[PDB]
Amino acid sequence: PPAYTNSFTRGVYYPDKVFRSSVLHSTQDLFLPFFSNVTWFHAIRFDNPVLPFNDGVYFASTEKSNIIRGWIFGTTLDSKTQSLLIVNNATNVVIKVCEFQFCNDPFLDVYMESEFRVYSSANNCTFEYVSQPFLMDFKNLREFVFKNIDGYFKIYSKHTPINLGRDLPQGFSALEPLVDLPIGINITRFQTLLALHRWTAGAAAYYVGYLQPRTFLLKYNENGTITDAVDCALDPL
Amino acid sequence: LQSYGFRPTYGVGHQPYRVVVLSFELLHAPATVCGPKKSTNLVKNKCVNFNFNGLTGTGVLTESNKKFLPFQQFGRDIADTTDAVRDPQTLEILDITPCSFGGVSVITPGTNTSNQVAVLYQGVNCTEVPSNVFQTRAGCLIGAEYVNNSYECDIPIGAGICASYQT
Amino acid sequence: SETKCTLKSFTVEKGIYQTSNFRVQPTESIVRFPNITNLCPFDEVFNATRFASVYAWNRKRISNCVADYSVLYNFAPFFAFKCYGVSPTKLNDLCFTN
Ligand SMILES: *[C@@H]1O[C@H](CO)[C@@H](O[C@@H]2O[C@H](CO)[C@@H](O)[C@H](O)[C@H]2NC(C)=O)[C@H](O)[C@H]1NC(C)=O
Ligand SMILES: *[C@@H]1O[C@H](CO)[C@@H](O[C@@H]2O[C@H](CO)[C@@H](O)[C@H](O)[C@H]2NC(C)=O)[C@H](O)[C@H]1NC(C)=O
Ligand SMILES: *[C@@H]1O[C@H](CO)[C@@H](O)[C@H](O)[C@H]1NC(C)=O
Ligand SMILES: *[C@@H]1O[C@H](CO)[C@@H](O)[C@H](O)[C@H]1NC(C)=O
Ligand SMILES: *[C@@H]1O[C@H](CO)[C@@H](O)[C@H](O)[C@H]1NC(C)=O
Ligand SMILES: *[C@@H]1O[C@H](CO)[C@@H](O)[C@H](O)[C@H]1NC(C)=O
Ligand SMILES: *[C@@H]1O[C@H](CO)[C@@H](O)[C@H](O)[C@H]1NC(C)=O
Ligand SMILES: *[C@@H]1O[C@H](CO)[C@@H](O)[C@H](O)[C@H]1NC(C)=O
Ligand SMILES: *[C@@H]1O[C@H](CO)[C@@H](O)[C@H](O)[C@H]1NC(C)=O
Ligand SMILES: *[C@@H]1O[C@H](CO)[C@@H](O)[C@H](O)[C@H]1NC(C)=O
Repeated sequence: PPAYTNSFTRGVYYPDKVFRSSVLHSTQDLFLPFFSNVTWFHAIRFDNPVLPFNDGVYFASTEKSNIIRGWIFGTTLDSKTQSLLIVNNATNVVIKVCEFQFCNDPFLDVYMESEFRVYSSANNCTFEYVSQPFLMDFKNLREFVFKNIDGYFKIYSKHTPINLGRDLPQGFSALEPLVDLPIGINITRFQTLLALHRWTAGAAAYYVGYLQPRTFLLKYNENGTITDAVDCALDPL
Repeated sequence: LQSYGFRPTYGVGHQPYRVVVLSFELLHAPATVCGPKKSTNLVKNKCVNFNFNGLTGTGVLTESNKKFLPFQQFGRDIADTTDAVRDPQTLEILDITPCSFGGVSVITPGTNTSNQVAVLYQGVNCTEVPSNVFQTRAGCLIGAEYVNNSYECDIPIGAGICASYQT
Repeated sequence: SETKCTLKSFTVEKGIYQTSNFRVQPTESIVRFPNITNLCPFDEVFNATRFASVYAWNRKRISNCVADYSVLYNFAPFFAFKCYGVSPTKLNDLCFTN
C-alpha cells in the first residue's frame, strides 16, 4: 500500500555555477513542484521496489544509521545494456557504469563488506570514479536530486540537521551540486541499495518525488545563497 | 599457432618490432578526453582580452571583494552580464570593469572668430584619454583653463561649467 | 576639421558639437587556466616490460584525462608513425571520446 507526504518547499537546487548578489532570478528548469505529494517508502518485511525515473528524482532520507547505502540506475537492470551503480563505503563512493547482471533482490552484505549479492557480472565498464564523502557529509535529513541530461548525470545534495517533525520540515534549504558525470547512458529505472549485516535490518524510510519542468523565481541574498523561491504555477499570489 | 624466431642475428625484416595502434573515435558524449588548453599569465589593472575557462570577453581585471560559493565559477550583475570571474588556476575572484568610452565633441567659436577648439571627453579620466587639462565633473576638458571667477553662460559645458573666448 | 566634416559645412558657429567616439583597445591577451589533473598514462602502454603476442593482443581503453601527445615523442625514431584520419601536428587541440 502507498503512503504519501506533503513536501512543502523542497528540492530547490542551484541551477548553475554562477554567483549572484541580492537578485531575484527567474529560471525555468526541472524542479520538484511546491506542496506536492512525495511517496514515503519504508522497505522494512524487506520490500524495496524498482521505480521509474521519467525526469530526475528527489530523494530524501532520515536515517541515523548507515542503511541507505547507494543506488542502482539503468534501463533494464540486466546485461546486454549498461547500467550505473553508486555504492557508498565507509570512506569513499565508487560510481561504476558497467553491464551488471543485477540480481532480483539486491543488497550489500556486511559482517568484511561484500558485493556478490548485488550482481553477478561486471563486463565492460567505461567509467570509474572515486570521491570521499557523498553521505553523512537530533536526526539529520539528507536530500539528493538526480537528473540525467545530455549524457551528463547530475547529483545535487544537501545534509541538514532538523528537529523532530514530519521528516520533511517546513523551511527552506537549497541543494548544492556534488558531481557531474559524463556517462552517456539512457536511464529510466532505478532502485536503492541496502545493507543487511548478515536477513535482519533496522528501519529504513525514504521519500521519493519526481521532477517536472517548472518556472521558479529564486531570491539570492548578499552572500549568494538562495533563501526563498516562488513556483510560478502554484497559486494566485 | 607457430612461434616466431627472433634471434639477434636476423636481418631488419626479421626483427621484433613493437606496435601500438591508437584508434580514436568520437561517438556520442558531449565531453570526454581532450587535449590541453594553453595558459598565459594574466595582467592586472590593464585593459586586456581575456578568456576564463570558456568566458570570452574584454575588460580590466581588478581585485574583487565578492564571495562566490565554492561551486560557482563566475558571477553576473543585474541585467544579466558577467561582472566577476574566478581564475581557474589561482582560484581568485576578480572584477571586470569595461574599457572606458564615450562620445567626443568639439567646441568651436566659429571659423570666423578663431580656429582654436577644446575637447571634453564625457566621464573620462584625464589619465585614460590617450597645456591646460582641467578635470570637470562631467567629462575631462582639455584646452581651456579653469578659473574661479564667474561670468554669464556662453557655451554650456555641463554641470555648472562653461567655456568662451576670453583673455 | 572633424567638426566641419560632421556638420557638412565650412562654418561652425559657437557651441559644443559632438563628432566622434572614444573607445580604448585592449593591451594584449590573457588566457589563464586550471593547473592539471589525470594524464592518462601512455607510458605504461609505451613502455611495458612484456608486450603481448600478436594473436592475443591487449586492448587498453583510455578513460578521462588530458592527453599530451608531445610525450610519445621521447621513445625512439619510430620506424613508422602513420596517423590516418588525423594529422599528427594537430592532436593537442582536439577532443576524442574513446
Ligand atoms: C594550483 O597549483 C598552484 C601551483 O603553483 C598552487 O599555487 C601554490 O599554492 C600553495 C598552497 O597555498 C602556495 O604555498 C604556493 O605559494 C602557490 N604557488 C605560487 C607560485 O604562488 C595553487 O594553490 C593550486 N590551486 C589549487 C586550487 O589547488
Ligand atoms: C620507460 O621505462 C624505463 C624503465 O621503467 C624508464 O627508465 C627510468 O627512468 C627514470 C627517469 O628517467 C629513472 O629514475 C629510472 O631509474 C629508470 N629506470 C630504469 C630501469 O632504467 C624510462 O624513463 C621510461 N620512459 C619514460 C618516457 O618515462
Ligand atoms: C495528495 O494526495 C491526497 C490524497 O491522495 C490528495 O487529496 C491531495 O490533493 C494530493 N496533493 C496534491 C498536491 O495533489
Ligand atoms: C570501499 O572501497 C574502497 C575502494 O573501492 C576501499 O579502499 C575501502 O576499503 C572500501 N571500504 C571498506 C569498508 O572496505
Ligand atoms: C562491451 O563488451 C561486450 C562484450 O561482452 C560487448 O558486447 C559490448 O558491445 C561492449 N560495449 C560497448 C559499448 O561496445
Ligand atoms: C537511448 O534513447 C534514444 C531515444 O529514446 C534512442 O534513440 C537510443 O537508441 C537509446 N540508446 C540506447 C543505448 O538504448
Ligand atoms: C552573510 O551575510 C550576512 C549578512 O546578511 C553577513 O553578516 C555575513 O558576514 C555573510 N557571510 C559571509 C561569509 O560573508
Ligand atoms: C563673419 O565674417 C563675414 C565676412 O567674411 C562678415 O560679413 C560677418 O559680419 C562676420 N560675422 C561676425 C559675427 O563678425
Ligand atoms: C583619475 O585617476 C587618478 C589616479 O590615477 C585619480 O587620482 C583621479 O581622482 C581620477 N579622476 C577622476 C575624475 O576620477
Ligand atoms: C579656487 O578656490 C578654491 C577654494 O575655494 C581653491 O582650492 C582653488 O585652488 C582655486 N582655484 C584656482 C584656479 O585658483
